[PDB]
Amino acid sequence: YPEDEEELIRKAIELSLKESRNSA
Amino acid sequence: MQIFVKTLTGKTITLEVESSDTIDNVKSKIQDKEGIPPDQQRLIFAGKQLEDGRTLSDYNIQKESTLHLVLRLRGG
Repeated sequence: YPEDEEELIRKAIELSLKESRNSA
Repeated sequence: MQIFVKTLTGKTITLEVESSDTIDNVKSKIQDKEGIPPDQQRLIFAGKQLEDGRTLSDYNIQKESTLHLVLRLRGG
């Protein structure tokens, strides 16, 4: 997909969510 | 208050910012230190991109939290 920027943004989104699992 | 900025490449950096101070202020400091335009750089946290016009208090960001860096791709 010609949207490396968008995928990158969500990629980081998921990574962060994993860490903040305990609502923090 | 202090928070670590993590670059997509892989680099965390200490960054002190008042809770009351909005994101715009944070970007300003980041620009002076790292040397990157606020609009270009985009922070992500809690599955939500930080807006350049909202106080940290509302976000309720944890102390010394890591923020994901994301540079907007050039239109060209």
